[PDB]
Amino acid sequence: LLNLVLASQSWLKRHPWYGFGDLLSRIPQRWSYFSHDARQLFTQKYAEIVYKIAQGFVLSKLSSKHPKLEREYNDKKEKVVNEAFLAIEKQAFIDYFVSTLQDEFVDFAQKLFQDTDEIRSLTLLALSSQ
Amino acid sequence: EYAEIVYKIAQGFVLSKLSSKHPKLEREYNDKKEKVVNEAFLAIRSRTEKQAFIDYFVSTLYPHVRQDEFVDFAQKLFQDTDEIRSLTLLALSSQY
Amino acid sequence: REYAEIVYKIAQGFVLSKLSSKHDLQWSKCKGNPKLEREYNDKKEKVVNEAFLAIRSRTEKQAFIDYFVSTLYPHVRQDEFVDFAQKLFQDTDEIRSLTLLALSSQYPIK
Amino acid sequence: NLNLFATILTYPAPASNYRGESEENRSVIQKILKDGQKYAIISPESMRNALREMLIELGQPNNRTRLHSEDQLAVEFKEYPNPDKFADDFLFGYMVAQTNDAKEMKKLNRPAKRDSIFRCNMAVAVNPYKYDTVFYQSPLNAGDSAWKNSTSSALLHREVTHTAFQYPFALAGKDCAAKPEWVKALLQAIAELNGVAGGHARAYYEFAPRSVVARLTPKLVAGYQTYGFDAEGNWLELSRLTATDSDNLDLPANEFWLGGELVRKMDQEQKAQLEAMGAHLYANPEKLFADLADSFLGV
Amino acid sequence: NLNLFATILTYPAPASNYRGESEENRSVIQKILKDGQKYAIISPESMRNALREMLIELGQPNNRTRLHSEDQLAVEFKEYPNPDKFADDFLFGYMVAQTNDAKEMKKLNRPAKRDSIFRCNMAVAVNPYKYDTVFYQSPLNAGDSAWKNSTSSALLHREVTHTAFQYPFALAGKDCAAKPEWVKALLQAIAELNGVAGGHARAYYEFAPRSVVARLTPKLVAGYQTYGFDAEGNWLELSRLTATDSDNLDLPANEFWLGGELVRKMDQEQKAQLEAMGAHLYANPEKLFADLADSFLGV
Amino acid sequence: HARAYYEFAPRSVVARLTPKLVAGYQTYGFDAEGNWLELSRLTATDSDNLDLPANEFWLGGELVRKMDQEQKAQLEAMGAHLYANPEKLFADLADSFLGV
DNA sequence: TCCATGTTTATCACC
DNA sequence: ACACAAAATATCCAGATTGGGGACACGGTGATAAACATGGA
DNA sequence: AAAAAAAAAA
Repeated sequence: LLNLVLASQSWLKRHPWYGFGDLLSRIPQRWSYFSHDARQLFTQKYAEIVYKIAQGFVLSKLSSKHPKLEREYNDKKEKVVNEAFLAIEKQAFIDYFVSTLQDEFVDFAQKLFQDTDEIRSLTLLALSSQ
Repeated sequence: EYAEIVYKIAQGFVLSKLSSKHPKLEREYNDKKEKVVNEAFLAIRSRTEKQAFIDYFVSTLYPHVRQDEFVDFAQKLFQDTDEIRSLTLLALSSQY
Repeated sequence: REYAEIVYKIAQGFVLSKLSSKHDLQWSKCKGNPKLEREYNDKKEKVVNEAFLAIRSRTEKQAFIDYFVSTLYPHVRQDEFVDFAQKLFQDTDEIRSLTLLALSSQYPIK
Repeated sequence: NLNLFATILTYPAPASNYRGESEENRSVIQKILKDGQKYAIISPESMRNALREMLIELGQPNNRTRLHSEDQLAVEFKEYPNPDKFADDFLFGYMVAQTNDAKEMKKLNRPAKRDSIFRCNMAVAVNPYKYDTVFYQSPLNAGDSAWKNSTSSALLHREVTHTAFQYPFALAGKDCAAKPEWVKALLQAIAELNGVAGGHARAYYEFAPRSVVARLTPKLVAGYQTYGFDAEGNWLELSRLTATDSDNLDLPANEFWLGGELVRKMDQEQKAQLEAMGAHLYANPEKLFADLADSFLGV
Repeated sequence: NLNLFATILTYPAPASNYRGESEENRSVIQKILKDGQKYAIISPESMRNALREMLIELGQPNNRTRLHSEDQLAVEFKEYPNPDKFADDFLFGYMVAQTNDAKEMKKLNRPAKRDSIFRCNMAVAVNPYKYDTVFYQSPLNAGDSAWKNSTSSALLHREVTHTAFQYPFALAGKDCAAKPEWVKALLQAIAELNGVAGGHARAYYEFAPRSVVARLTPKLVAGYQTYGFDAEGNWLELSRLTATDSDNLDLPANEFWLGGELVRKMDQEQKAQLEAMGAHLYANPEKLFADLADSFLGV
Repeated sequence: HARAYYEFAPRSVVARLTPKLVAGYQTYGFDAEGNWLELSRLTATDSDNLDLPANEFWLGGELVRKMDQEQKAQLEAMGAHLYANPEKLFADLADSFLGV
């Protein structure tokens, strides 16, 4: 809201409200998936494809093997979301997920080789699975 | 440029490998290769962390056909190594 | 640099030398007929089989004696052998990794 | 008071310590690397467990007697950690991270504090390569048995390395009532140090020390390069002559204690030459530790 | 009248300053961003505390100590038994309130604020690190005895790295009140710096000096790259110290002192500095510090 | 504060101008300690070796003591481009300034 | 030119 | 010491299998101070 | 459930 209020006409498109917001809420307000996707756009500075990839991996895992999961879901992601914050192996879990799975497939190479994308981008959406 | 070239060439090796290998049959040929990547990935796993030495060892044992005027392709990858393993096994996913 | 391109050139020269040893270099004999093309191609895959023999040996060809066999085999046939000879001694270890890539060029096949 | 600290290395042999648990199809050993070379895989607390284990065979009281009954690994304890009632696992009455109160600080004035007087660090190998496997398999019974393990037969490979690796340690402590006997027992027990990194029925390994060196026992901490001797060769002779040289003219020195492996093979004339203060030379580490404990303890 | 300052480093070893406040499953140490890489940091407060502890050790009158018998961090001797008549290094501590011993005016005529004679700076590493390296494990509970009752069964891991690091420090010369026996003890204690870390039962890092450059002319600091990288052993200002006295005179080489490893690597240029006046090439840092203390306070 | 102290050590202190008002190089526009004066004004001085007065505007950067010492020594200008210690530089600059 | 005074209220909206 | 000749055809692995079970921290605290401006007799 | 080719000089 403060961001919108010569180069400030459409600056809200980027809306980089990740710097000051995340540092304060580290210790006190840490006490989930409500804010999981919030940092996704900041990491890049493409989304639905990763969601399907993660869903297929878990479905395949349970197929081969063939009420409190929400609390376990919140804790599991927090263990790796916090470590993803500090990063400001990452090619290992996606390696299995892709193996579980073509113009958009060509675009993966150009959207993954960037160091910034390697450091913090690809390791967010897949966490929603397990 | 580099990413597109390496994606095409990795697809080329995957296609050559599947051609070299050889209705529910289509599923089980698809099913068998689901684990061939798993056993291959462990084999490539046992290589130097830097993988600059290994990727050369990996592809020479890997059957090939052609990769578009070998001179140009090989000479580019010396300057920027330690990046080929980022997609060396993602290509076979699209083969199915 | 000049090193890599000369390595590729000598690899191509070795391929052509193997083709000449196998049969005549006149490829117009090979082309122009489906049967002639097929037999030339079959000779190409038997050369490819020899290439697989060389490659599978190359993995166990690093240190000393297999190194002698590899230096016996290359059939470099180069114009000015002084530079090519002297340039390969200094890089004792990495030449294996580059020459296996060069021997991957022994795959014209069909 | 006097403060001593020493360094050891072990004999070369194949070894394995599976610790990563990276996946099911493989086990990794690597812990830390230097200068682009993966070297070291020693956890500096497993040796503490080994010392706790071998204080029992020598006849000392214990509290943390590990048991394996429940599914999750667990340990038991005696009535309460008491540094004075008995050995207290070598004066290791530790902290209680709970607000249950009823602590002995209310009754016995125990401050929920320790008597550590023992320091160490993780071990470091001397060989980088770790990329070999054995490729064994686990079979499936499927033989009309009363229990099945996994209902599958699998192929999996381990990871091995052939390296001899060193170990530094320091004590820099002091004795109290009934303490000297316990510290003498600890010095006796540090010589053996078997069964490190848990049990191993397939990869036998021992921590028998060779070429042990102890430094600067009388005065305060002045040592340097605790990880000095490596590369399967002696290093503390040149360090001895280059810093705190045996000559008393320009570079003053202090009394040292040397192991047996270094003097087992080394110049015969050099032993006579290295006699300015007399120094201290021995052929077997056990006698050296006995004499060093006798001298340091003052009795 | 004669200001001084130096920079010191230490031997390589695994890191020790484990802050470990990140979360339950990790132990993250402090980091700094240098040229796009991450480097380890040790705050000056740790060194101040270590110097205070060593001033305690050497039987020097004191006005502050800890108790380690409270729920949270606390210090008692700092303010309880002291009228702030004479601090450790003449710090003459302060605190602001409505009144403080009748504003410490009538009873003891001293300024409300403090002095802060000593100066120090941050300690920074020399080479970066590569993410998590080491693993860990925790026991289940007290088991049979019901005193711990953590009910955790946890399994975590921490972070370690291998690096040697250096830091500078300074000291004014015009402060010469009650100097002859107070400050020289501190300068002597600068040579030890053993227990300055955030944990020693498993790390055991020692700040033993390896090389020192501790002199310039009687003026303010020239700032000749006070954070000299030392190139993991070398020194980048050999060219900026050769011209001891010539036409250019672009460097005062008559006021300098050199540490151990910078002289151990013998060279012809070492003899060139030796014949050059004021070099004073030494081998043992502790006797160098003693000589500096003798020639700076008495002389 | 005393701890973690920072000090301003002068280094590559370089600027001069004709008996006019401030202009020319904006006194800013420098990189991250890599090579700062060069892309700022050294190219302009080379292109204006006869337009901007290099006789009175002497060289810049103590780093010239380390790389490209000679080339900057002759092919730049014949002015007093001495750079050994900033102390003597300030001393003789003050002497020249007080001279006239 | 130069003599003086004042405050008083707790807490809330998401998957 | 002269001349001549220095190999040729078939073939370069086939199956079955790629781990299972338990656990991913416990408590205590999250600044403290100094730095006035206008009116009525 | 999808394929790609010929060559040298003191």
